[PDB]
Amino acid sequence: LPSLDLLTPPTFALEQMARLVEARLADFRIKADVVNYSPGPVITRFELNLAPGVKAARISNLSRDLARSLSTVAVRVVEVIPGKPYVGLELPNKKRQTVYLREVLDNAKFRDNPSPLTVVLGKDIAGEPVVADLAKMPHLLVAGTTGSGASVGVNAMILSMLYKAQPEDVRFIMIDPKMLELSVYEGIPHLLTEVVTDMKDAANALRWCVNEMERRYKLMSALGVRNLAGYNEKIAEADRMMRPIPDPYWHPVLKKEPYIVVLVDEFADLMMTVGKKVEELIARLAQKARAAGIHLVLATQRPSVDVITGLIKANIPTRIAFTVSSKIDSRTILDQAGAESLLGMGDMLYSGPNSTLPVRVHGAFVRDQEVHAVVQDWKARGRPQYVDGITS
Repeated sequence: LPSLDLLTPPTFALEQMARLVEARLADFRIKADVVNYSPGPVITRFELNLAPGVKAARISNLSRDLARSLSTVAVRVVEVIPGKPYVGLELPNKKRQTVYLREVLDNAKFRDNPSPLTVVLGKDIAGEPVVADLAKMPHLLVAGTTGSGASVGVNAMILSMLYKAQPEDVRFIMIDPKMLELSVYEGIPHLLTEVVTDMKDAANALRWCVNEMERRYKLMSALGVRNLAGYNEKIAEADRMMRPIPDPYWHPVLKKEPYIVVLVDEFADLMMTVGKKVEELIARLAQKARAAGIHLVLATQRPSVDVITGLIKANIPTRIAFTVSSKIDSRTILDQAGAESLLGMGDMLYSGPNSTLPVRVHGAFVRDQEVHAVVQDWKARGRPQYVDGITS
């Protein structure tokens, strides 16, 4: 419902660089040809043809030096270019382009998608808009260093939803233990409860979810339904026929249930003080919340084996890595290097559950002010109908 006008509107140098890359590469016992290259908004991917035997892991363990052999902040070595037998070398463009939220929001890919948890990621290395469905993730983990784009990235996601879902479609439980990052959304009618600030309430909020999931699963059985979607259609049906479905377990009639998106900003604070208990709850939720319409988003900027633990990783299939400071950090996030080779400012590596190959995406950009604009627009439509007990 809010308007898009609340958001701002959107070969020689190459071959020379291709020739220097081939020169710096041959500068070692690495013979390779730059058979091709494709330029995008932020980087340019050079396709190298390694000589017989030359492992693609040989360049990867030399990205730092190589990036230094030329004048670029960093260089990313993609071991496998989908569809081609060549190795990829991503270099930053001299003139970078901003990827505007609005440009992706105004695309068919976002417009056509029926899911209310559709989110804009950004654009792929070739300039194509990338959208994703939180419902299909079905839970996500966002991580990076401080100003690499995680926060802006999360805002892009929520705004995505605020540009397609009515509260009846999606409700949020926002956990911001420390500071006020998510506090900017206070008042949004979508909020199920006030932004959670006490670390103990957080645990309670999660426990609520766990029960809300069993409740929804009970109902789904009574109607012989598999998804939350199938349940709502049964309910829509009952509505069209003015044949209200009375609660089979109990005046009182069943109603449409919204998707609940649980957002935890810097769940590191949640771990470094209530870790064990939280992990316990996250794991249970992440295992069966999908069909029940409950989805987790865990954001952090302190990617450590203490935060992104084994269990956490084992329960959150989809992960997003914004620029990190080291390979270790990246591996903790993606169980694979690469994110320490991004160019900051929204540059990211998406890693879904249905593939081992990560995908580079330049995150959409949203002004802190546009967030306020969008939030003000939503609060004018009315205040949130809080649900009691979530925090108690």
